[PDB]
Amino acid sequence: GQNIDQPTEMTATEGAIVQINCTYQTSGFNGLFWYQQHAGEAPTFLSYNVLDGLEEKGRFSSFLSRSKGYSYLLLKELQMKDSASYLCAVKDSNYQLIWGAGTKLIIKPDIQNPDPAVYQLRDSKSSDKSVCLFTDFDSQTNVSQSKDSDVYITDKCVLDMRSMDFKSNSAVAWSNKSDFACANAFNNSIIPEDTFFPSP
Amino acid sequence: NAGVTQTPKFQVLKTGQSMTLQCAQDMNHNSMYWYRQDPGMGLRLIYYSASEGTTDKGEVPNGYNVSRLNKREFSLRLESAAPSQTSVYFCASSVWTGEGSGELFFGEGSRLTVLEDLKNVFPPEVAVFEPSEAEISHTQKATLVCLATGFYPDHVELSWWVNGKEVHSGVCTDPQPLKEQPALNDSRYALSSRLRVSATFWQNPRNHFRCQVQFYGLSENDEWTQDRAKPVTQIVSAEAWGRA
Amino acid sequence: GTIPKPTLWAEPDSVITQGSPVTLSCQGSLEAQEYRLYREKKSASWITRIRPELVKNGQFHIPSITWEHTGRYGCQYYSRARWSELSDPLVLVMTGAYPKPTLSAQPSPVVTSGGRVTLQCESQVAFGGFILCKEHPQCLNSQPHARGSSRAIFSVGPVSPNRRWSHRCYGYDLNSPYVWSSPSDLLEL
Amino acid sequence: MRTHSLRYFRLGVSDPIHGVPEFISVGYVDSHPITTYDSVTRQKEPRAPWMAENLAPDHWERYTQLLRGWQQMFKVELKRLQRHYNHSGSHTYQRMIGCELLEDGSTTGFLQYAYDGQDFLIFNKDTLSWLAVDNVAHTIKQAWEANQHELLYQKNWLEEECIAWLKRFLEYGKDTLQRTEPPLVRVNRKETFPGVTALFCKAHGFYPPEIYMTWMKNGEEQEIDYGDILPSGDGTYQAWASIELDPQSSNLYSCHVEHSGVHMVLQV
Amino acid sequence: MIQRTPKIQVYSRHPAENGKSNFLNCYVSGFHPSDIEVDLLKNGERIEKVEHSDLSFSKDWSFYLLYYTEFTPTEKDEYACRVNHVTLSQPKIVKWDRD
Ligand SMILES: [Cl-]
Repeated sequence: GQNIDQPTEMTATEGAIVQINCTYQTSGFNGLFWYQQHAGEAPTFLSYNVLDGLEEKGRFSSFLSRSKGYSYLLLKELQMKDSASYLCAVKDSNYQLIWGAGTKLIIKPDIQNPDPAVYQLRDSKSSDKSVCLFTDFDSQTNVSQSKDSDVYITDKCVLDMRSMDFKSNSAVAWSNKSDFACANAFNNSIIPEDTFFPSP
Repeated sequence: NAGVTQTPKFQVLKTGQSMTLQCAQDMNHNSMYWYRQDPGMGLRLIYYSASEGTTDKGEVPNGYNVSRLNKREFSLRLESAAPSQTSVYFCASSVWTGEGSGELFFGEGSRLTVLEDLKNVFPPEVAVFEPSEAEISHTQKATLVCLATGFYPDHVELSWWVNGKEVHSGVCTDPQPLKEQPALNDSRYALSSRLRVSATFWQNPRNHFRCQVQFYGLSENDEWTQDRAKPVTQIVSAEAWGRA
Repeated sequence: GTIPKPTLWAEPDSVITQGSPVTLSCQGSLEAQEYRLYREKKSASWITRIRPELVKNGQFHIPSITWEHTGRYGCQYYSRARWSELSDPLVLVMTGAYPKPTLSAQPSPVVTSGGRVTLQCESQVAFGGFILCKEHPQCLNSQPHARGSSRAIFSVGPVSPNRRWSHRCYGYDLNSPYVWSSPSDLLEL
Repeated sequence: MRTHSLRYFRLGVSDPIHGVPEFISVGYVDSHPITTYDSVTRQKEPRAPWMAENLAPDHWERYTQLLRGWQQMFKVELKRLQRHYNHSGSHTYQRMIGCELLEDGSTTGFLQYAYDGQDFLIFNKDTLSWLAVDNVAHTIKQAWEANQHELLYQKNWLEEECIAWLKRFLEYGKDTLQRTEPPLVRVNRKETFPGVTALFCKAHGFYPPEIYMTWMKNGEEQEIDYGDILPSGDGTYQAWASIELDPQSSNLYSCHVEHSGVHMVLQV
Repeated sequence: MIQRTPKIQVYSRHPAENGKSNFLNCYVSGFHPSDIEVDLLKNGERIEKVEHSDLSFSKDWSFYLLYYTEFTPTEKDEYACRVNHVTLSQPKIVKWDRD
């Protein structure tokens, strides 16, 4: 029946340009919508196209081709806040709204001064586990889950110390086992060569 | 204008229970909608009210009912909950349903989790981990890490607090938690967050750091009849002082 | 001038209010034996309904005038083995069919001695034409508009202060040109 | 294929006399009603058999819901207009949208509003503007033109969506809409007035109702008295055209009838 | 505002032959506003078996209707159409001219 196709997920680096395509096959056409939906929040309206052409409001652009049943949302000068899911919706001949599954846009930070290292944080005696911190690596490093079922590793996260103008990627690994050490924690992931490690 | 406000923000129900979702907008809109959002698929319309005195079924109306109380209020009702109705319910309002270029205005969203037995509900356990001396000596920065573990369902809000006030700079929290036992369908979750400050700021024994998570569980009215404490909506915290 | 041409007159008048009576009189010679009455462009069904004794002396009476009776009328009489030539046409008009329009002077109701003035006849009903009569009377029609019009303007000639200038206006449909509305209120200058 | 048209009307009457609906909306393909809806039934239903057979119950349920809101919309706009005009009592609000598929493949589109039987707002899909009749209309014009995306949506609907519906409805009832029944033309004469003979060219039993019949002396076109194209009630139409004969004139007259691209001449 | 007086045309579907069944049409068109009252008359009396079309619209915002009923024309019977509208001071009657 009625169909709308978005890419499931797209990744780009901040300051660059991303283009999210949306193709639709619907019974009639009364306009195409773009919605931004941040993680765990409400979709908000972005743009609307019903005639062929390119509409641009700020850093965001929306193009429509009714002949090809094709649209894209263009984001220029990417910022970390632009990281969200983007919803494509089309109104059919009966003014019904057909929704795409959405495109999860992921913005990688432009790590300017990388310093890859793995640290071990001190427990506050409330828990039995101890955590390892992998941080200060550039966006080209990926973090993969461990092959150990009782070892927990989160995906990479990017924090911003706004006053210092400083962003840094980071990932946390923790486990309750006694053999768990930060030297053997992130072995499943491809770690850069100059990855600093603690002395003791 | 206040936009579109819907209640409740979070809710957990037993399979047999009933519950009503409320929605109201002060923008003098004539259209009202009830969507449900599920992973891997677009928004599905449950019911809609094209005008003040009419409603109609949407795409997936089974198990739901609505009542356009007036032009200002739209309510979604479930008389017998179901595990399939575990979803995120969004309320939207448009100026008019007929006009084509009109956009939607969404509410904050309501997270519903329907369980066969409420015995799977657990509040999180929070623990703070102080920065490593290697990082402080290498980077002249200190990264505190907070771990909220062992909670169910996925109804948590992690916030960072420094000297009484909430902080957002230098904070990163996982967008989604991890299943502690990924094989099981009733696996409990574990969330992580980190707060980074300068070396001088952490080494000041005057600065207080508190990690706070807001768990949404049962209500005080809910029957429990279990040995452990009732997993109600609560705040579990853990703190740490500066260390020189 | 061959046979004596007959006369065709309407009593009390050829402009009758809707529902009021009127009598059409065809007058030939004293030798006149029988008469004929015709209406222009469409045969009238009421001439057949008139009794033959009343046709003698050429009298065609209408108790209550309606839309069917309006139009141009001509008659002829039979005398000495010949039918006469047609009389001069008689125009029978019915009024009071639509609500009365409004008559007014666009510049001012007072007109200087020796000057002209314009009059506006206005109506809620879109009329195909408008008529303006001075109060025996002679009326001038306005430019017909098939789309209809709510207004019409007339340039009144230089008024004389010795006599008085009194005017009424009617509105009519283009498909019923001999059926007029109720007369507008008599406006003086 | 000849010229076809799709039309949707809306009639709003404030303070209606008991029995008259406050809102009425009827759709048309050419001269045939296809849909209907009023404030009394509160349901949109087909007005032609070939419309009910081809349109699922989904179509009628969806548009019953849509027009209930449009009925509400029409009420507040008319109430707003009477407020601006400081008008009391009963007044009418009208709207007509539609398109035409010309014979040469060209298309047209229109969207107009009316208040108390007068042109109020006319849409121009080329210049993306509303033509306002007076100051209160101009107030509505500025508000509607502030919503630029709405004008675009209406332009797209007029040029693309409307024509899509028109071709679709033509196929549903092509046996009725695309058929041709040629006229039965007969010329007769009668003496209306003494010394006046009139020629009558009468045509009947033809469909579509579009027909033009003129009289022509020799090769030239006097004044010709025309009759309206009236519906006969059985699906066909009738019309006529007459002239006044000059008896002393030795000229020859001929009735010309054109219908569905077929010219016809009846000499006398 | 603007008001348009109704155009009333009375005619038969087919050419009238006495004794042969036919239909009597009264086509009221081009009037505004929409409230109107139409009746078919047989020798002055109202015919109740009359059925009409629905109210129809025009590009010029006027309205039109078609009132019709089945009848058998005779030389003795007189048929007419009676229409009342806000633009009419009295109801208007249009007799059926058979020829
Ligand atoms: Cl605190």
